[PDB]
Amino acid sequence: MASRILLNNGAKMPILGLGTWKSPPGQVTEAVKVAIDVGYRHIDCAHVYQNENEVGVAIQEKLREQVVKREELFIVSKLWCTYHEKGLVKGACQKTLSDLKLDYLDLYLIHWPTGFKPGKEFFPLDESGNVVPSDTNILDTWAAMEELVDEGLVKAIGISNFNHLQVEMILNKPGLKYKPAVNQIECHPYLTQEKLIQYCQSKGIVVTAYSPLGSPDRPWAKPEDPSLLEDPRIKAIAAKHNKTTAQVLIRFPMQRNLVVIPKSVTPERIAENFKVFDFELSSQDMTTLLSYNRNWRVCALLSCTSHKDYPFHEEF
Ligand SMILES: NC(=O)c1ccc[n+]([C@@H]2O[C@H](COP(=O)([O-])OP(=O)(O)OC[C@H]3O[C@@H](n4cnc5c(N)ncnc54)[C@H](OP(=O)(O)O)[C@@H]3O)[C@@H](O)[C@H]2O)c1
Ligand SMILES: Cc1c(S(=O)(=O)c2ccc(=O)[nH]n2)oc2ccc(Cl)cc12
Repeated sequence: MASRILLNNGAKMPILGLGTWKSPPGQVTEAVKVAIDVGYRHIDCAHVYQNENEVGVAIQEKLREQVVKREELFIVSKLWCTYHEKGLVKGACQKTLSDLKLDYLDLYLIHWPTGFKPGKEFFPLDESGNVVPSDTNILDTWAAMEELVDEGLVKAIGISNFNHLQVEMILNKPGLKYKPAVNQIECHPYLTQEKLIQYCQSKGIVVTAYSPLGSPDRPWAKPEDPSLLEDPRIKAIAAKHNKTTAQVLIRFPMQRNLVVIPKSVTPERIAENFKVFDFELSSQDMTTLLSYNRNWRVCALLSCTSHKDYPFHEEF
């Protein structure tokens, strides 16, 4: 299958990228260098992951060594919730660009639809633990994102963790200048997202699946939790195809015309996870994997459930 998908901005996006959430700063530079050496051309980043400087060291070294050209990379980062105010969006982007040592991003996403009070804290809290919101709304944040396209800092803009009513809000924005190119959302056999995906795709918005392996290193994992990598039913599909379970979990979203961004800092697993272009899941396999849906989310957060734009009350 083709390795890139066409976006509504006219550019092509690698359907496999390397995730970097939780990648330790002392390990992520080698992880990204390895990833580039074994074929990855898309890296998924965010300011809030607190490791963009070290990701950028790897990107810069591989451009300097002429392993890849900048035009061949697809680098993505995200606007954190404490920077949704108009006046803060450019600087937040510029900080990410400086850390990543780039002069443009291929894609910049609103990380979450929820804006928070600006300041040093990523999750500003009131005395009872609720996140303190920003009154800026998401349409004004979108316009500020549009300005970054028109200033040359980013080639595409998009959104992340937006539910279909919030996607619709952007699409219906008065005076909309650029549609979102991507909506990046959690997606795996336990959270198959058929409704949201169909909606986005119907509107020409490409979807990126995050936590495709079920984020087994998520800080809040509990023992009683489902585990994709250990699901005997997924293992059996992998064994049938002579691939690992992870390879199946990565190939699954690819065949739904999604982009997917598995994370690893383990060199052998970085390589393993890229070796997913040499086999196909049958339709039956795909429908079987879709059948494991249980609306189970890695990424949900109680401190933000009262925010007016919290995305996961809505059915989708
Ligand atoms: N937009 C957002 O709100 C959002 C939210 C969550 C995630 N994301 C993005 O999506 C990326 C992926 O999601 P994620 O980090 O939550 O989790 P994930 O990719 O589902 O899982 C990563 C975990 O799987 C392990 N792993 C990787 N390859 C493996 C393999 N072949 N076999 C067995 N274990 C393997 C990794 O271990 P090692 O690293 O130790 O090898 C790590 O513990 C993130 O890193 C981030 O870039 C975006
Ligand atoms: C969950 C959750 C998080 S997170 O789990 O810290 C996260 C993980 C990874 C990542 O990339 N981004 N955030 O931050 C949020 C901010 C707003 C809302 Cl409404 C929900 C959340």
